[PDB]
Amino acid sequence: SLLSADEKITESLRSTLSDVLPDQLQTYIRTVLQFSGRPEGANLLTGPNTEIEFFSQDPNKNFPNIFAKYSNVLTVSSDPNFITSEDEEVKIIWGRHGSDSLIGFDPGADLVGKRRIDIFLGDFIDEQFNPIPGALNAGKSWSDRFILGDWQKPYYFEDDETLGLNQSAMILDFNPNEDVIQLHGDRQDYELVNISLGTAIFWREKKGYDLIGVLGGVSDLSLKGDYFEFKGNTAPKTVLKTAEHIGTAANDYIFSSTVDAKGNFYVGGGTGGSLGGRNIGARDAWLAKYDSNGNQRWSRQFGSTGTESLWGMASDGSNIYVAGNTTGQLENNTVKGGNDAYLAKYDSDGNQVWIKQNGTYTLEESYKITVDSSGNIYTAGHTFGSLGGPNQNLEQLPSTDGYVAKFDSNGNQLWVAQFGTITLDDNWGVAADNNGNVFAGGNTKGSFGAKNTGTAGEYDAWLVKLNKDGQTDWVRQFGTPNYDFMWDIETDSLGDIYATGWTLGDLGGKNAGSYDVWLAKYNTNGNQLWIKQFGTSEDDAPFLDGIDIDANDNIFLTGNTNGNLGGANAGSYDAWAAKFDKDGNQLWLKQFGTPDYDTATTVTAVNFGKLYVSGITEGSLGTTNAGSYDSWALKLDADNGEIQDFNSGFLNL
Ligand SMILES: [Ca+2]
Ligand SMILES: [Ca+2]
Ligand SMILES: [Ca+2]
Ligand SMILES: [Ca+2]
Ligand SMILES: [Ca+2]
Ligand SMILES: [Ca+2]
Ligand SMILES: [Ca+2]
Ligand SMILES: [Ca+2]
Ligand SMILES: [Ca+2]
Ligand SMILES: [Ca+2]
Ligand SMILES: [Ca+2]
Ligand SMILES: [Ca+2]
Ligand SMILES: [Cl-]
Ligand SMILES: [Mg+2]
Ligand SMILES: [Mg+2]
Ligand SMILES: [Mg+2]
Repeated sequence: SLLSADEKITESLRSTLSDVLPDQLQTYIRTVLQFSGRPEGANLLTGPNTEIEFFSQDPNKNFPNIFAKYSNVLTVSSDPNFITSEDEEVKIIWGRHGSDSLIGFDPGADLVGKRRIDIFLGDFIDEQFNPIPGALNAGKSWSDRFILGDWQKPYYFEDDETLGLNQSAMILDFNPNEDVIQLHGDRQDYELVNISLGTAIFWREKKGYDLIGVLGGVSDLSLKGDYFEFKGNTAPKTVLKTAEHIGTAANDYIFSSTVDAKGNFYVGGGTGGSLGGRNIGARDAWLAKYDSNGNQRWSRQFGSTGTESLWGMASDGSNIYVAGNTTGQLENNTVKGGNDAYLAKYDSDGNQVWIKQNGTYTLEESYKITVDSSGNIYTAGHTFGSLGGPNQNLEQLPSTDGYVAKFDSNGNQLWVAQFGTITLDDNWGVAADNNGNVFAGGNTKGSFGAKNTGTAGEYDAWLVKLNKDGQTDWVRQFGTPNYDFMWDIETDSLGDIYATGWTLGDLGGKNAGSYDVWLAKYNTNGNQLWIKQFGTSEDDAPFLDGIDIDANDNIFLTGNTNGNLGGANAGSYDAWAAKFDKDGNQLWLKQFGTPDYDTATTVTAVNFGKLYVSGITEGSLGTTNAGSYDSWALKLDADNGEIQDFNSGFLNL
């Protein structure tokens, strides 16, 4: 019975949120909500006001650690929630800028009897809480999609004789004029109820009710509004049966790929399921090997009871080096505090050779890896601590510096370099040349290699060249007064460095609309050679492992678009890929996907062989979707981007 729903919902949410969230974080979040135009959630956090320990060296009090533990804070890009993991009862999922596809509940995880509240902020952008008059993006917002169910099941659904208050979403900034709430089934499956907090969305069990989500600060909605998207009960019809499909009932992601000297193709990423092995807990890292004819040779899965992913992989020709982050303690390792980075080595037969976990007392992220021609390995990432040297911002607001770490083939650390500004510097790229140097790239809110022309700390792209000993040879910075965002970098055979990303401004040319793609080239002496910019009127961007360069110095880019970039858009975002020559001429541009959300995440070219583009989807790409996100790999003709079947006349003279 919906009688006294208002009181029961408030008491249940308040009880769970105030039990789970540390008082430090409750204090911080109350201040955020009060500063914004959506204060409804603040009364649900009843812990005492507590000093926020922004710079504590105790990993249990360090506030970046605490905030990261209970949050998925995404990027300025239009993001899928590429970091979601079932490792806490309560999560704050924060999209920031861009048209974000926000999910927090894994329908394939065993969550029976578990308290689960996901607090969603679709935008709540930096400009709102760092108010600077005239900031280019002040007052801007985007269409965010809040995923509260899909074709398979409603999310947060306990299906018992209670009101189902133990699991629920709580969306705090839903704007019915722009955002979308995605739901399982059809409108007859739901009843909306006006409550003090706003709106309660109940699933009708036809004998009872179950709370799916609360919408703070919005009332008098209609289930007939176009801001609700209903997904039915049947899996999407399959397209692109030429693709290799990888998926479980849980969220499965390919985030990276590589090839070895024999032409075997590797992919890897994170999974909430049992993909390469039995799930250890929450998200695990995984990888898999295919021969050049498309037959899978093996799959492996590793990690901890906490959360980890493979974010990057690279080969020395035979072995497969993999890098990422963990919230736990990996095998034969010790935790440094909070989240750490790791590097691991797999041999060609799938044997895990070693794992090296490292970091500081506070938050590390690591998304990138490269292997040089001598077989040494470099990882890159960012840290709130003092990993390669003192953080630029020590205790007097905490922020990241970039780092690069160099290892030998046995995992011995040869050096670690750390660099940046007093404010945010994130790494999104690492690449060795053939002469002992290594490049790194990423984003900064500051003036690292140049004066930032943004008036409100908007991101610029940066590049650093390090020598064989980890000393900087130069720092470069480029951008517009708006946000410019780098995703990946790579070198060519001459040692020149290329970077790819997106921009909201006019970086290489006039912006066609929304996000556009760019490709920039610098020479080894730090001279900017050119920047190409291209796109549609809609949202176009590379994503994650967005560039690769083959032995002919052809450049390949990949990412997502919700426009008609390479062809007619199939629906939502699609994947795209493109090929360039070393002088920036675009050789071809292709687009592919399903009617549902798709994005490429990685591209690897085989020298004189096939091109592989891989990624993730909410649709049925390759075969029927098994649950939430599945992943895919496409084998392309590198000369024209045409898709080949993934699985594949002699004269005696
Ligand atoms: Ca975003
Ligand atoms: Ca957003
Ligand atoms: Ca929004
Ligand atoms: Ca529920
Ligand atoms: Ca795990
Ligand atoms: Ca750490
Ligand atoms: Ca910094
Ligand atoms: Ca900029
Ligand atoms: Ca565009
Ligand atoms: Ca790459
Ligand atoms: Ca699509
Ligand atoms: Ca799946
Ligand atoms: Cl970001
Ligand atoms: Mg019920
Ligand atoms: Mg098969
Ligand atoms: Mg390569």
